[PDB]
Amino acid sequence: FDPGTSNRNFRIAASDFGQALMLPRLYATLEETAPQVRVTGVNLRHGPLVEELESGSIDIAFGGFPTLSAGIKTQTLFREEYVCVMRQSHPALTHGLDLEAFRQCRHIIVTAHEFNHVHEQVEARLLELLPPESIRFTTENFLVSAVIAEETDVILTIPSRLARWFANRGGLTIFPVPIELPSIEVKQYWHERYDKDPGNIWLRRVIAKIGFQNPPA
Amino acid sequence: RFDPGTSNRNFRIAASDFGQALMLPRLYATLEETAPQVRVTGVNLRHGPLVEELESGSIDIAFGGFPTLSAGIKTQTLFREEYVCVMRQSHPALTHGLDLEAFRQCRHIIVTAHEFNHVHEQVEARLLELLPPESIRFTTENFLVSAVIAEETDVILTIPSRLARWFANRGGLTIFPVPIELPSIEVKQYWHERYDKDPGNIWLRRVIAKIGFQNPPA
Ligand SMILES: Oc1c(Cl)c(Cl)c(Cl)c(Cl)c1Cl
Ligand SMILES: Oc1c(Cl)c(Cl)c(Cl)c(Cl)c1Cl
Ligand SMILES: Oc1c(Cl)c(Cl)c(Cl)c(Cl)c1Cl
Ligand SMILES: Oc1c(Cl)c(Cl)c(Cl)c(Cl)c1Cl
Repeated sequence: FDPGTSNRNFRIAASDFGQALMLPRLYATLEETAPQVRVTGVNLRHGPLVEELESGSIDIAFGGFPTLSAGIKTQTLFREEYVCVMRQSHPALTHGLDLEAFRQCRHIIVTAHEFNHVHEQVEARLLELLPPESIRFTTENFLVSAVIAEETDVILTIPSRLARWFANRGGLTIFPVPIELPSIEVKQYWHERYDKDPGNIWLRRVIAKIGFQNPPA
Repeated sequence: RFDPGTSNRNFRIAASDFGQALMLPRLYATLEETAPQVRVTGVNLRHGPLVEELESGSIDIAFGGFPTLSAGIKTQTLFREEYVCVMRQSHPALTHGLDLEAFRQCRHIIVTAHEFNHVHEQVEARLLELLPPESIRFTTENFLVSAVIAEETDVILTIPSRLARWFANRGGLTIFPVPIELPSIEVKQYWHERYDKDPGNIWLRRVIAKIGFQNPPA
Protein backbone atom coordinates (compact mmCIF):
# COMPACT_ATOMS: atom_id res chain seq x y z
CA PHE A 1 0.00 0.00 0.00
CA ASP A 2 1.41 3.33 -1.11
CA PRO A 3 -0.44 6.44 0.06
CA GLY A 4 1.23 8.60 -2.55
CA THR A 5 -0.35 6.59 -5.35
CA SER A 6 -3.23 4.62 -3.82
CA ASN A 7 -6.75 5.34 -5.04
CA ARG A 8 -8.37 3.28 -2.30
CA ASN A 9 -11.74 4.37 -0.92
CA PHE A 10 -11.74 3.93 2.84
CA ARG A 11 -15.13 3.53 4.50
CA ILE A 12 -15.51 4.79 8.07
CA ALA A 13 -18.66 4.04 10.05
CA ALA A 14 -19.63 6.80 12.43
CA SER A 15 -22.49 8.97 13.60
CA ASP A 16 -23.08 12.13 11.60
CA PHE A 17 -21.26 13.90 14.42
CA GLY A 18 -18.30 11.47 14.26
CA GLN A 19 -18.02 11.87 10.48
CA ALA A 20 -17.93 15.67 10.87
CA LEU A 21 -15.25 15.33 13.52
CA MET A 22 -13.07 12.89 11.56
CA LEU A 23 -13.01 13.71 7.82
CA PRO A 24 -11.79 17.34 8.17
CA ARG A 25 -8.98 16.06 10.37
CA LEU A 26 -7.92 13.65 7.63
CA TYR A 27 -7.95 16.24 4.88
CA ALA A 28 -4.37 17.48 5.37
CA THR A 29 -2.89 13.99 5.28
CA LEU A 30 -4.84 13.27 2.11
CA GLU A 31 -3.78 16.37 0.18
CA GLU A 32 -0.15 16.14 1.34
CA THR A 33 0.50 12.40 1.22
CA ALA A 34 -2.37 10.50 -0.39
CA PRO A 35 -3.98 12.69 -3.11
CA GLN A 36 -6.15 9.93 -4.59
CA VAL A 37 -7.30 8.20 -1.46
CA ARG A 38 -11.00 8.77 -0.81
CA VAL A 39 -12.66 8.77 2.59
CA THR A 40 -16.33 7.82 2.79
CA GLY A 41 -18.33 8.43 5.96
CA VAL A 42 -21.00 5.75 6.51
CA ASN A 43 -24.00 6.03 8.85
CA LEU A 44 -24.51 3.58 11.70
CA ARG A 45 -27.08 0.89 10.97
CA HIS A 46 -29.53 -1.14 13.03
CA GLY A 47 -27.70 -4.33 12.07
CA PRO A 48 -24.60 -5.84 13.73
CA LEU A 49 -21.65 -3.52 13.23
CA VAL A 50 -19.04 -6.28 13.69
CA GLU A 51 -20.40 -8.19 10.70
CA GLU A 52 -19.76 -5.07 8.64
CA LEU A 53 -16.13 -4.77 9.74
CA GLU A 54 -15.53 -8.47 9.05
CA SER A 55 -16.80 -8.47 5.47
CA GLY A 56 -14.63 -5.41 4.91
CA SER A 57 -17.64 -3.36 3.84
CA ILE A 58 -16.47 -0.97 6.55
CA ASP A 59 -12.77 -0.47 7.22
CA ILE A 60 -13.00 1.38 10.52
CA ALA A 61 -15.65 2.27 13.06
CA PHE A 62 -15.24 5.47 15.00
CA GLY A 63 -17.08 6.32 18.21
CA GLY A 64 -18.18 4.35 21.25
CA PHE A 65 -19.63 0.92 20.60
CA PRO A 66 -19.87 -1.11 23.85
CA THR A 67 -21.18 -4.23 22.05
CA LEU A 68 -17.98 -4.54 20.02
CA SER A 69 -15.23 -6.93 21.11
CA ALA A 70 -15.59 -10.49 19.81
CA GLY A 71 -13.09 -10.57 16.94
CA ILE A 72 -12.61 -6.82 17.21
CA LYS A 73 -9.56 -4.75 18.05
CA THR A 74 -9.84 -1.28 19.55
CA GLN A 75 -7.89 1.84 20.38
CA THR A 76 -9.14 4.62 22.64
CA LEU A 77 -8.76 8.08 21.17
CA PHE A 78 -10.29 10.36 23.82
CA ARG A 79 -13.11 10.93 26.27
CA GLU A 80 -16.15 13.20 26.23
CA GLU A 81 -18.50 14.82 28.71
CA TYR A 82 -22.06 16.03 28.09
CA VAL A 83 -23.69 19.42 28.39
CA CYS A 84 -26.91 21.15 27.40
CA VAL A 85 -27.44 23.86 24.90
CA MET A 86 -30.26 26.32 24.37
CA ARG A 87 -30.49 29.29 22.05
CA GLN A 88 -29.81 32.74 23.53
CA SER A 89 -33.43 33.74 22.88
CA HIS A 90 -34.70 30.96 25.15
CA PRO A 91 -36.80 32.02 28.21
CA ALA A 92 -34.91 29.57 30.42
CA LEU A 93 -31.72 31.54 29.84
CA THR A 94 -32.34 34.06 32.61
CA HIS A 95 -32.80 31.80 35.61
CA GLY A 96 -30.80 28.86 34.30
CA LEU A 97 -31.19 25.13 34.13
CA ASP A 98 -31.84 23.65 37.55
CA LEU A 99 -33.43 20.20 37.16
CA GLU A 100 -36.92 21.44 37.97
CA ALA A 101 -36.84 24.14 35.24
CA PHE A 102 -35.14 21.59 32.94
CA ARG A 103 -38.22 19.39 33.23
CA GLN A 104 -40.52 22.29 32.33
CA CYS A 105 -38.66 23.03 29.07
CA ARG A 106 -39.18 21.35 25.74
CA HIS A 107 -36.53 18.93 24.57
CA ILE A 108 -35.05 17.45 21.47
CA ILE A 109 -33.54 14.08 22.12
CA VAL A 110 -30.99 12.31 20.00
CA THR A 111 -31.99 8.66 19.90
CA ALA A 112 -29.32 5.98 19.66
CA HIS A 113 -30.48 2.65 21.11
CA GLU A 114 -31.46 1.47 17.63
CA PHE A 115 -27.88 2.03 16.47
CA ASN A 116 -26.14 0.69 19.56
CA HIS A 117 -23.69 3.46 20.26
CA VAL A 118 -22.76 4.86 23.63
CA HIS A 119 -25.11 7.82 23.39
CA GLU A 120 -27.89 5.38 24.33
CA GLN A 121 -26.76 5.60 27.97
CA VAL A 122 -27.41 9.33 27.99
CA GLU A 123 -30.67 8.83 26.13
CA ALA A 124 -31.85 6.47 28.90
CA ARG A 125 -30.91 8.83 31.74
CA LEU A 126 -32.79 11.72 30.15
CA LEU A 127 -35.89 9.61 29.48
CA GLU A 128 -36.09 8.41 33.07
CA LEU A 129 -36.04 11.92 34.56
CA LEU A 130 -38.11 13.74 31.96
CA PRO A 131 -41.85 13.89 31.73
CA PRO A 132 -42.86 12.30 28.42
CA GLU A 133 -44.69 15.50 27.43
CA SER A 134 -41.49 17.53 27.54
CA ILE A 135 -39.96 15.63 24.59
CA ARG A 136 -40.99 17.60 21.52
CA PHE A 137 -38.54 16.27 18.92
CA THR A 138 -36.53 13.16 18.32
CA THR A 139 -33.87 12.48 15.67
CA GLU A 140 -31.05 10.02 15.03
CA ASN A 141 -28.71 12.83 13.79
CA PHE A 142 -26.62 14.98 16.13
CA LEU A 143 -26.26 17.81 13.60
CA VAL A 144 -29.98 17.82 12.85
CA SER A 145 -30.61 18.26 16.55
CA ALA A 146 -28.08 21.08 16.96
CA VAL A 147 -29.50 23.08 14.06
CA ILE A 148 -33.07 22.48 15.31
CA ALA A 149 -31.97 23.77 18.73
CA GLU A 150 -30.54 26.84 16.97
CA GLU A 151 -33.88 27.57 15.31
CA THR A 152 -36.28 26.69 18.15
CA ASP A 153 -36.68 26.97 21.93
CA VAL A 154 -35.70 23.39 22.79
CA ILE A 155 -33.06 22.05 25.14
CA LEU A 156 -30.47 19.75 23.67
CA THR A 157 -28.20 17.45 25.62
CA ILE A 158 -24.98 16.56 23.75
CA PRO A 159 -21.22 15.77 23.71
CA SER A 160 -19.24 18.84 24.79
CA ARG A 161 -17.15 19.12 21.56
CA LEU A 162 -20.33 19.31 19.48
CA ALA A 163 -21.81 21.96 21.76
CA ARG A 164 -18.66 24.12 21.71
CA TRP A 165 -18.36 23.95 17.93
CA PHE A 166 -21.93 25.17 17.41
CA ALA A 167 -21.96 27.64 20.31
CA ASN A 168 -18.92 29.40 18.85
CA ARG A 169 -20.69 29.78 15.53
CA GLY A 170 -24.29 30.41 16.51
CA GLY A 171 -26.75 31.52 19.19
CA LEU A 172 -26.44 28.38 21.28
CA THR A 173 -25.32 28.82 24.89
CA ILE A 174 -23.85 26.02 27.01
CA PHE A 175 -25.16 24.77 30.39
CA PRO A 176 -24.27 21.88 32.67
CA VAL A 177 -26.79 19.08 32.61
CA PRO A 178 -28.72 18.88 35.93
CA ILE A 179 -28.66 15.10 35.54
CA GLU A 180 -25.94 12.59 36.36
CA LEU A 181 -24.34 11.27 33.19
CA PRO A 182 -21.44 8.87 32.45
CA SER A 183 -18.14 9.85 30.87
CA ILE A 184 -17.73 8.69 27.29
CA GLU A 185 -14.85 6.78 25.76
CA VAL A 186 -14.38 7.41 22.05
CA LYS A 187 -12.44 4.69 20.24
CA GLN A 188 -11.58 3.39 16.80
CA TYR A 189 -12.53 -0.20 16.01
CA TRP A 190 -11.34 -2.71 13.41
CA HIS A 191 -11.79 -6.42 12.78
CA GLU A 192 -8.98 -8.90 13.45
CA ARG A 193 -9.04 -10.01 9.82
CA TYR A 194 -7.66 -6.63 8.76
CA ASP A 195 -5.37 -6.07 11.72
CA LYS A 196 -2.50 -6.72 9.32
CA ASP A 197 -3.91 -5.11 6.17
CA PRO A 198 -1.39 -2.45 5.06
CA GLY A 199 -4.15 -0.01 4.10
CA ASN A 200 -6.03 -0.40 7.38
CA ILE A 201 -2.82 -0.11 9.38
CA TRP A 202 -1.97 3.15 7.66
CA LEU A 203 -5.39 4.76 8.17
CA ARG A 204 -5.68 3.84 11.82
CA ARG A 205 -2.11 5.02 12.32
CA VAL A 206 -3.05 8.41 10.89
CA ILE A 207 -6.19 8.50 13.03
CA ALA A 208 -4.20 7.73 16.18
CA LYS A 209 -2.04 10.77 15.45
CA ILE A 210 -4.92 13.23 15.13
CA GLY A 211 -5.28 15.95 17.76
CA PHE A 212 -8.91 15.82 18.93
CA GLN A 213 -8.95 19.01 21.01
CA ASN A 214 -7.39 21.37 18.47
CA PRO A 215 -8.78 22.41 15.08
CA PRO A 216 -8.33 20.60 11.76
CA ALA A 217 -5.15 21.07 9.71
CA ARG B 1 -59.97 9.79 16.56
CA PHE B 2 -57.37 12.52 17.04
CA ASP B 3 -57.43 15.82 18.90
CA PRO B 4 -54.16 17.78 18.50
CA GLY B 5 -54.97 19.71 21.66
CA THR B 6 -54.77 16.60 23.83
CA SER B 7 -52.97 13.96 21.75
CA ASN B 8 -49.63 12.53 22.83
CA ARG B 9 -49.11 10.78 19.51
CA ASN B 10 -45.50 10.52 18.29
CA PHE B 11 -45.43 11.08 14.53
CA ARG B 12 -42.57 9.59 12.51
CA ILE B 13 -41.37 11.47 9.45
CA ALA B 14 -38.91 9.80 7.07
CA ALA B 15 -36.57 12.39 5.51
CA SER B 16 -32.91 13.05 4.70
CA ASP B 17 -30.93 14.73 7.45
CA PHE B 18 -31.59 17.93 5.43
CA GLY B 19 -35.39 17.48 5.11
CA GLN B 20 -35.51 16.87 8.89
CA ALA B 21 -33.68 20.13 9.50
CA LEU B 22 -36.04 21.94 7.11
CA MET B 23 -39.24 20.36 8.47
CA LEU B 24 -39.11 20.08 12.27
CA PRO B 25 -38.27 23.76 13.01
CA ARG B 26 -41.27 24.69 10.86
CA LEU B 27 -43.58 22.42 12.89
CA TYR B 28 -42.44 23.80 16.20
CA ALA B 29 -44.86 26.73 16.46
CA THR B 30 -47.86 24.62 15.46
CA LEU B 31 -47.03 22.03 18.15
CA GLU B 32 -46.46 24.62 20.85
CA GLU B 33 -49.64 26.48 20.06
CA THR B 34 -52.08 23.74 19.06
CA ALA B 35 -50.66 20.33 20.03
CA PRO B 36 -48.38 20.77 23.07
CA GLN B 37 -47.78 17.05 23.71
CA VAL B 38 -47.55 15.82 20.11
CA ARG B 39 -44.07 14.50 19.41
CA VAL B 40 -42.31 14.52 16.05
CA THR B 41 -39.53 12.08 15.21
CA GLY B 42 -37.15 12.59 12.27
CA VAL B 43 -36.23 9.20 10.83
CA ASN B 44 -33.25 8.58 8.52
CA LEU B 45 -33.75 7.08 5.07
CA ARG B 46 -32.84 3.43 4.55
CA HIS B 47 -31.96 0.99 1.77
CA GLY B 48 -35.22 -0.91 2.17
CA PRO B 49 -38.43 -0.17 0.26
CA LEU B 50 -39.69 3.00 1.91
CA VAL B 51 -43.20 2.09 0.72
CA GLU B 52 -43.29 -0.83 3.14
CA GLU B 53 -42.43 1.49 6.00
CA LEU B 54 -45.33 3.69 5.00
CA GLU B 55 -47.59 0.64 4.56
CA SER B 56 -47.02 -0.94 7.96
CA GLY B 57 -47.40 2.40 9.71
CA SER B 58 -43.87 2.43 11.11
CA ILE B 59 -43.58 5.68 9.14
CA ASP B 60 -46.40 8.22 9.00
CA ILE B 61 -45.09 10.54 6.30
CA ALA B 62 -42.11 10.66 3.96
CA PHE B 63 -40.81 14.12 3.15
CA GLY B 64 -38.53 14.77 0.18
CA GLY B 65 -38.11 13.47 -3.34
CA PHE B 66 -38.74 9.76 -3.75
CA PRO B 67 -39.22 8.89 -7.42
CA THR B 68 -39.71 5.18 -6.62
CA LEU B 69 -42.74 5.91 -4.43
CA SER B 70 -45.78 5.37 -6.61
CA ALA B 71 -48.07 2.37 -6.12
CA GLY B 72 -50.40 2.49 -3.13
CA ILE B 73 -48.87 5.83 -2.24
CA LYS B 74 -50.41 9.25 -2.25
CA THR B 75 -48.38 12.41 -2.68
CA GLN B 76 -48.71 16.15 -2.44
CA THR B 77 -46.13 18.49 -3.99
CA LEU B 78 -44.92 21.15 -1.62
CA PHE B 79 -42.24 23.11 -3.50
CA ARG B 80 -39.48 23.06 -6.11
CA GLU B 81 -35.78 23.31 -5.42
CA GLU B 82 -32.68 24.06 -7.53
CA TYR B 83 -29.02 23.23 -7.03
CA VAL B 84 -26.05 25.52 -6.49
CA CYS B 85 -22.40 25.01 -5.47
CA VAL B 86 -20.62 26.16 -2.35
CA MET B 87 -17.00 26.41 -1.16
CA ARG B 88 -15.58 28.16 1.92
CA GLN B 89 -14.42 31.78 1.57
CA SER B 90 -10.86 30.87 2.49
CA HIS B 91 -10.83 28.60 -0.58
CA PRO B 92 -8.17 29.64 -3.13
CA ALA B 93 -10.43 29.05 -6.14
CA LEU B 94 -12.61 31.84 -4.75
CA THR B 95 -10.88 34.43 -6.95
CA HIS B 96 -10.66 33.18 -10.54
CA GLY B 97 -13.58 32.20 -12.76
CA LEU B 98 -15.17 28.85 -11.94
CA ASP B 99 -16.42 27.45 -15.23
CA LEU B 100 -16.67 23.75 -16.04
CA GLU B 101 -13.01 22.82 -16.35
CA ALA B 102 -12.05 24.61 -13.14
CA PHE B 103 -14.96 22.89 -11.44
CA ARG B 104 -13.69 19.50 -12.67
CA GLN B 105 -10.18 20.16 -11.36
CA CYS B 106 -11.24 21.24 -7.87
CA ARG B 107 -11.62 18.76 -4.98
CA HIS B 108 -15.16 17.62 -4.20
CA ILE B 109 -17.32 16.25 -1.42
CA ILE B 110 -20.25 14.27 -2.72
CA VAL B 111 -23.50 13.44 -0.97
CA THR B 112 -24.34 9.90 -1.98
CA ALA B 113 -28.01 9.04 -2.36
CA HIS B 114 -28.51 6.13 -4.76
CA GLU B 115 -28.42 3.57 -1.96
CA PHE B 116 -31.27 5.45 -0.27
CA ASN B 117 -33.25 6.01 -3.46
CA HIS B 118 -33.99 9.72 -3.06
CA VAL B 119 -34.05 12.36 -5.74
CA HIS B 120 -30.55 13.64 -4.98
CA GLU B 121 -29.38 10.51 -6.77
CA GLN B 122 -29.98 12.32 -10.09
CA VAL B 123 -27.42 14.99 -9.22
CA GLU B 124 -25.03 12.44 -7.75
CA ALA B 125 -25.13 10.52 -11.02
CA ARG B 126 -24.37 13.70 -13.05
CA LEU B 127 -21.43 14.47 -10.76
CA LEU B 128 -19.93 10.99 -10.93
CA GLU B 129 -20.19 11.15 -14.72
CA LEU B 130 -18.73 14.67 -14.99
CA LEU B 131 -15.89 14.53 -12.51
CA PRO B 132 -12.44 12.95 -12.68
CA PRO B 133 -12.50 10.19 -10.03
CA GLU B 134 -9.40 11.72 -8.44
CA SER B 135 -11.26 15.01 -7.92
CA ILE B 136 -13.58 13.29 -5.41
CA ARG B 137 -12.03 13.34 -1.94
CA PHE B 138 -14.98 12.87 0.45
CA THR B 139 -18.25 11.00 0.32
CA THR B 140 -21.12 11.02 2.85
CA GLU B 141 -24.85 10.36 2.94
CA ASN B 142 -25.61 13.35 5.20
CA PHE B 143 -26.20 16.80 3.79
CA LEU B 144 -25.29 18.53 7.02
CA VAL B 145 -22.09 16.49 7.40
CA SER B 146 -21.03 17.55 3.90
CA ALA B 147 -21.86 21.20 4.60
CA VAL B 148 -19.72 21.41 7.75
CA ILE B 149 -16.85 19.52 6.14
CA ALA B 150 -16.93 22.09 3.30
CA GLU B 151 -16.75 24.89 5.88
CA GLU B 152 -13.58 23.36 7.34
CA THR B 153 -11.76 22.23 4.15
CA ASP B 154 -11.20 23.21 0.52
CA VAL B 155 -13.80 20.97 -1.12
CA ILE B 156 -16.62 21.88 -3.46
CA LEU B 157 -20.16 20.82 -2.49
CA THR B 158 -23.08 20.68 -4.85
CA ILE B 159 -26.43 20.97 -2.95
CA PRO B 160 -30.02 22.33 -2.79
CA SER B 161 -30.04 26.11 -2.61
CA ARG B 162 -32.10 26.23 0.62
CA LEU B 163 -29.37 24.34 2.42
CA ALA B 164 -26.64 26.51 0.82
CA ARG B 165 -28.41 29.69 1.90
CA TRP B 166 -28.83 28.52 5.52
CA PHE B 167 -25.12 27.79 5.80
CA ALA B 168 -24.02 30.86 3.77
CA ASN B 169 -25.68 33.02 6.39
CA ARG B 170 -22.85 31.91 8.67
CA GLY B 171 -20.24 33.49 6.43
CA GLY B 172 -17.99 30.51 5.83
CA LEU B 173 -19.46 29.10 2.63
CA THR B 174 -19.90 31.14 -0.52
CA ILE B 175 -22.49 30.33 -3.14
CA PHE B 176 -21.98 30.24 -6.89
CA PRO B 177 -23.96 28.66 -9.69
CA VAL B 178 -23.26 25.10 -10.73
CA PRO B 179 -21.52 25.34 -14.15
CA ILE B 180 -23.75 22.63 -15.64
CA GLU B 181 -27.52 22.36 -16.01
CA LEU B 182 -29.07 20.16 -13.29
CA PRO B 183 -32.65 18.93 -12.99
CA SER B 184 -35.15 21.04 -11.06
CA ILE B 185 -36.40 19.19 -7.97
CA GLU B 186 -39.98 18.67 -6.85
CA VAL B 187 -40.14 18.21 -3.08
CA LYS B 188 -43.25 16.40 -1.77
CA GLN B 189 -44.93 14.66 1.15
CA TYR B 190 -45.93 11.03 0.79
CA TRP B 191 -48.39 8.90 2.75
CA HIS B 192 -49.85 5.45 2.29
CA GLU B 193 -53.41 4.89 1.06
CA ARG B 194 -54.06 2.83 4.15
CA TYR B 195 -53.74 5.94 6.34
CA ASP B 196 -55.36 8.38 3.94
CA LYS B 197 -58.40 8.65 6.25
CA ASP B 198 -56.51 8.43 9.54
CA PRO B 199 -57.29 11.72 11.36
CA GLY B 200 -53.84 12.06 12.93
CA ASN B 201 -52.19 11.50 9.55
CA ILE B 202 -54.66 13.87 7.88
CA TRP B 203 -53.81 16.49 10.48
CA LEU B 204 -50.03 16.29 10.00
CA ARG B 205 -50.42 16.45 6.18
CA ARG B 206 -52.60 19.53 6.44
CA VAL B 207 -50.16 21.16 8.81
CA ILE B 208 -47.23 20.41 6.48
CA ALA B 209 -49.18 21.66 3.46
CA LYS B 210 -49.72 24.99 5.23
CA ILE B 211 -46.03 25.46 5.94
CA GLY B 212 -44.30 28.45 4.37
CA PHE B 213 -41.12 26.82 3.04
CA GLN B 214 -39.77 30.04 1.48
CA ASN B 215 -39.95 31.74 4.89
CA PRO B 216 -38.13 30.94 8.16
CA PRO B 217 -39.68 28.96 11.06
CA ALA B 218 -42.79 30.63 12.58
O1 LIG C 1 -20.56 8.84 17.48
C1 LIG C 1 -20.21 9.53 18.64
C2 LIG C 1 -19.01 10.21 18.72
CL1 LIG C 1 -17.85 10.24 17.42
C3 LIG C 1 -18.68 10.88 19.87
CL2 LIG C 1 -17.17 11.71 19.90
C4 LIG C 1 -19.53 10.91 20.94
CL3 LIG C 1 -19.10 11.77 22.39
C5 LIG C 1 -20.73 10.25 20.87
CL4 LIG C 1 -21.75 10.34 22.27
C6 LIG C 1 -21.08 9.56 19.72
CL5 LIG C 1 -22.59 8.69 19.59
O1 LIG D 1 -14.36 19.59 15.35
C1 LIG D 1 -15.58 19.65 14.68
C2 LIG D 1 -15.63 19.85 13.31
CL1 LIG D 1 -14.15 20.00 12.39
C3 LIG D 1 -16.86 19.91 12.68
CL2 LIG D 1 -16.98 20.16 10.97
C4 LIG D 1 -18.04 19.78 13.40
CL3 LIG D 1 -19.60 19.87 12.63
C5 LIG D 1 -17.98 19.60 14.76
CL4 LIG D 1 -19.47 19.44 15.62
C6 LIG D 1 -16.75 19.53 15.41
CL5 LIG D 1 -16.67 19.29 17.13
O1 LIG E 1 -34.40 15.30 1.22
C1 LIG E 1 -34.32 16.32 0.28
C2 LIG E 1 -35.06 17.47 0.45
CL1 LIG E 1 -36.14 17.68 1.80
C3 LIG E 1 -34.94 18.47 -0.50
CL2 LIG E 1 -35.84 19.94 -0.32
C4 LIG E 1 -34.10 18.34 -1.59
CL3 LIG E 1 -34.04 19.66 -2.74
C5 LIG E 1 -33.36 17.19 -1.74
CL4 LIG E 1 -32.26 16.98 -3.09
C6 LIG E 1 -33.46 16.17 -0.80
CL5 LIG E 1 -32.53 14.71 -1.01
O1 LIG F 1 -34.62 26.19 6.64
C1 LIG F 1 -33.55 25.52 7.26
C2 LIG F 1 -33.48 25.37 8.63
CL1 LIG F 1 -34.75 25.99 9.66
C3 LIG F 1 -32.40 24.69 9.19
CL2 LIG F 1 -32.27 24.49 10.90
C4 LIG F 1 -31.39 24.19 8.38
CL3 LIG F 1 -29.99 23.37 9.00
C5 LIG F 1 -31.49 24.36 7.03
CL4 LIG F 1 -30.29 23.70 5.99
C6 LIG F 1 -32.56 25.01 6.47
CL5 LIG F 1 -32.61 25.17 4.74
